[PDB]
Amino acid sequence: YSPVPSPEGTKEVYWETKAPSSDVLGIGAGVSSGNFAASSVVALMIGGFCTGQVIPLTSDPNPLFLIGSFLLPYSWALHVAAWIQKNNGK
Amino acid sequence: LYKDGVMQGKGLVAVPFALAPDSLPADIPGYVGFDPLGLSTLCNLDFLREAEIKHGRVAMLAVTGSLVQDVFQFPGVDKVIGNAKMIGAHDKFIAGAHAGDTRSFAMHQIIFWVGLLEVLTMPALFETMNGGPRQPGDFKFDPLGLGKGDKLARKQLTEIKNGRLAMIGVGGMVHHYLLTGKGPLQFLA
Amino acid sequence: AMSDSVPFLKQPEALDGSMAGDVGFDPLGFSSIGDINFLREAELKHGRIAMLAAAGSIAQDIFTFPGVSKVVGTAKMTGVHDILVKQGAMGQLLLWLSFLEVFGTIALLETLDGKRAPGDFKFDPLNFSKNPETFKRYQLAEIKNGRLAMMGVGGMVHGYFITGKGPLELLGN
Ligand code: CLA
Ligand code: CLA
Ligand code: CLA
Ligand SMILES: CC1=C(C#C/C(C)=C/C=C/C(C)=C/C=C/C=C(C)/C=C/C=C(\C)C#CC2=C(C)C[C@@H](O)CC2(C)C)C(C)(C)C[C@H](O)C1
Ligand SMILES: CC1=C(C#C/C(C)=C/C=C/C(C)=C/C=C/C=C(C)/C=C/C=C(\C)C#CC2=C(C)C[C@@H](O)CC2(C)C)C(C)(C)C[C@H](O)C1
Ligand SMILES: CC1=C(C#C/C(C)=C/C=C\C(C)=C\C=C/C=C(C)/C=C/C=C(\C)C#CC2=C(C)C[C@@H](O)CC2(C)C)C(C)(C)C[C@H](O)C1
Ligand SMILES: CC1=C(C#C/C(C)=C/C=C/C(C)=C/C=C/C=C(C)/C=C/C=C(C)/C=C/C2=C(C)CCCC2(C)C)C(C)(C)C[C@H](O)C1
Repeated sequence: YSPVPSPEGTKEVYWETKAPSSDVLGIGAGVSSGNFAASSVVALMIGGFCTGQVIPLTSDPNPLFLIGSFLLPYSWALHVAAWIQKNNGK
Repeated sequence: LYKDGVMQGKGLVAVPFALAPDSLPADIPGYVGFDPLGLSTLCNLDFLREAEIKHGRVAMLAVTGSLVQDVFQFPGVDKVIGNAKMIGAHDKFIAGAHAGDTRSFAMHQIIFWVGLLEVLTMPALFETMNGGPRQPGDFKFDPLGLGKGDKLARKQLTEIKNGRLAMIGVGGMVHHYLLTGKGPLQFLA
Repeated sequence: AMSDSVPFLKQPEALDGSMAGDVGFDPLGFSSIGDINFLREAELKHGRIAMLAAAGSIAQDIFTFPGVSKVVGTAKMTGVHDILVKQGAMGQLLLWLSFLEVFGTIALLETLDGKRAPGDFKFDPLNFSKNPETFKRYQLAEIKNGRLAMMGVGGMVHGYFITGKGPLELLGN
């Protein structure tokens, strides 16, 4: 009815090809697939190590390992972005 | 290549009953014909060549350190390590780093700096595996400018060969340690 | 087109060479993620704060202000921070720097629209940028000394962590 507003810079990212366009990665649209895959492997290793350091959780956990544990769910989005950039010719 | 068709390259067959894959090309420095198990079909060729070169260069530094540490020890290493060498030394360094000794942190420093160099040189691998202008092993590292012309070609051959030779040597120098102890020159004599 | 600093690597796309100290050094590709103006404003802020921190570490080895020696005792470098958090110096400085950084937030918002150069606060009271070549030379010197002071502050503080002495107390023996 009335025009539905969107934030400035909103583009059409609907895709039916093998992979989405790189624009779905937002600020990471210019990162190569190799960099994404390497960062995903490194993020998995660091997140798993930090998590395994904090699995017997105490009342005084190390803040650094707590911060580093969040890289383990980050690595999933990283390998998805790696697949996207690899199938986008990047 | 250096003596192409004689020392390396076209025509040469290393194992006559197990031919190398036809996917394995003939313009890589060090191609003699030797891939009897067809292992070049299971990985990217750029990754394989650069892995061979890196394994070889690390082995070259390892043999020239394995002999020299038998010959020459730096001042004050005796206070930290003592009479140990090769596979022991690494361990006890970490053991000293596990003990609390704030002066035995050599392997942690080298793992830090070598890991930083590897992390920063990963995009060279990524651009080489995408058919970029960089060939495997080429970091453009020639400070003295000695291989600046055709002299490079010969050197490339010798590099890979010495790398392969070094790759064997360390293994002997390690497993010969693990049975007896001692070291390369203590085991020769 | 390969990068000049790292010759075996492709030149970064977001690095033109127009900025002071641009040698094309970005192996990890950080300039592709962030806006380059935001990154340069961050680099200049880190470098200027580190320049002041390096000069401060050297000066607080050299001499102390009147009365500070009773408040802090013999607890030089980062050891005073906690002590002066119990006192009111750190809170006062945090308040005034937070004021200045609110206005710096407005300046960064104007930088991100392409209407302000990164790190440009137009603060030249004693006129030194009187010539457009001295301006480029001073820009290169500012960015180089900022990076050098970043690593120097890192060295001074971590050496203080190991020894407890200070930047110039360490060189004293
Ligand atoms: C695979 C490589 C390697 C490894 C893992 C080690 C490991 C070790 N060495 Mg050893 N060493 C090496 C190579 C190596 N070395 C080489 C090549 C030499 C010279 C021929 C030496 C000479 C040497 C001495 C004299 C001593 C050790 C010692 C030690 C031990 C303590 C760490 C230390 O201070 O090292 C010190 C190592 C060095 C000073 C050598 C580094 C020289 C580098 C490799 C030059 C690289 C130049 C090249 C252009 C850089 C390219 C980088 C990039 C572009 C690829 C440790 C077990 C000490 C020890 O405990 O004795 C038992 C000791 O006293 N080493
Ligand atoms: C990152 C910067 C930084 C930080 C966090 C600190 C923090 C601290 N300093 Mg220190 N200091 C600094 C830089 C810094 N200083 C510089 C640059 C110098 C001079 C070379 C000094 C000289 C100094 C002395 C002599 C003493 C301290 C002391 C202290 C402590 C108590 C606060 C105080 O009285 O400061 C006093 C500091 C000053 C009055 C220096 C102010 C100089 C500023 C930076 C000039 C900026 C002008 C600039 C052009 C304006 C731009 C505005 C805008 C455009 C950005 C505190 C931990 C005291 C202490 O506890 O010692 C153990 C003390 O006695 N400082
Ligand atoms: C290496 C030092 C250095 C240099 C060369 C520059 C250079 C520049 N700055 Mg800059 N700046 C610096 C440090 C520096 N800055 C620091 C630390 C801060 C934080 C306070 C700032 C904050 C700042 C702002 C906010 C602005 C600039 C601007 C400028 C540009 C205008 C020209 C000008 O005034 O510079 C000439 C500068 C010099 C000749 C440097 C003087 C060096 C002094 C005299 C020595 C300091 C001695 C120290 C205090 C005593 C140490 C004590 C000891 C015991 C340790 C120019 C590119 C402006 C700009 O880009 O737009 C026009 C601008 O808006 N700068
Ligand atoms: C660009 C390039 C990268 C590169 C990189 C490099 C590695 C970037 C890393 C940089 C580091 C060095 C940044 C340093 C900031 C220093 C300041 C902020 C600390 C100031 C001290 C504070 C204010 C203080 C204190 C003060 C108070 C509290 C107490 C006082 O008693 C003492 C004192 C006065 C000192 C890499 C290699 C990753 C690759 C990538 O592809 C691109
Ligand atoms: C622009 C503005 C101007 C203003 C201005 C400001 C005041 C300009 C001043 C900028 C000053 C603060 C420059 C500070 C540089 C610090 C250097 C790079 C570092 C040394 C660290 C390294 C070497 C080290 C360390 C080392 C290791 C780690 C540990 C130690 O054991 C030893 C050691 C110490 C050797 C003014 C007002 C004049 C007018 C102008 O119109 C506008
Ligand atoms: C004969 C022949 C041929 C051939 C050939 C072949 C097949 C060659 C075979 C070579 C072999 C079998 C090498 C084996 C291992 C060598 C290694 C791992 C090297 C270094 C190990 C290290 C440093 C270690 C370590 C360690 C460290 C540091 C840390 C410690 O905490 C643990 C540990 C002890 C593990 C050809 C091709 C010419 C054909 C011909 O017709 C017949
Ligand atoms: C105030 C306060 C505190 C504090 C604090 C402070 C002031 C902390 C400051 C920390 C800073 C400024 C750290 C900087 C670290 C820099 C590093 C590791 C650089 C590495 C460079 C590398 C590896 C390589 C460089 C390089 C080399 C050689 C080869 C490659 C190229 C290049 C990049 C040039 C606490 C936390 C203690 C608490 C206290 O209660 C209050």
